[PDB]
Amino acid sequence: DKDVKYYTLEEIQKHKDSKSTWVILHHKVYDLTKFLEEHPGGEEVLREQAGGDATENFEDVGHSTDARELSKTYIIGELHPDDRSKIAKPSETL
Ligand code: HEM
Repeated sequence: DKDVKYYTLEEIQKHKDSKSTWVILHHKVYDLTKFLEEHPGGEEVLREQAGGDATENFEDVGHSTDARELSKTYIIGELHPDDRSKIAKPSETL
């Protein structure tokens, strides 16, 4: 479509509520906020893994190929490469 944007966890972390839930997967962030009541998984399920790494939590159920393409539609932006290796969780400075 056009030059994508480099989204960061520090930011996404903000939108970690129903109002706006994000989820990183395959070095790529996607928006499913509107796909909350559309996901055959539930809502609290997405939230539980909002603004965080849900790769394993996603691949766990081996998302159907159609899902791998669905995301494309519900795309938002790309997650910084020097961010994914941050695994925002185990503190930053401490
Ligand atoms: C845009 C994002 C997402 C899309 C498009 C998506 C799509 C799907 C689809 C299509 C299914 C399988 C249907 C089939 O194979 O026929 C599924 C299942 C599942 N998804 Fe997602 N998913 C998304 C995000 C997530 C997230 C963030 C989580 C976890 C937090 C999650 C957890 C699950 C689980 C656990 C299942 C199995 C359903 C069950 O609960 O029985 N999904 N997803």
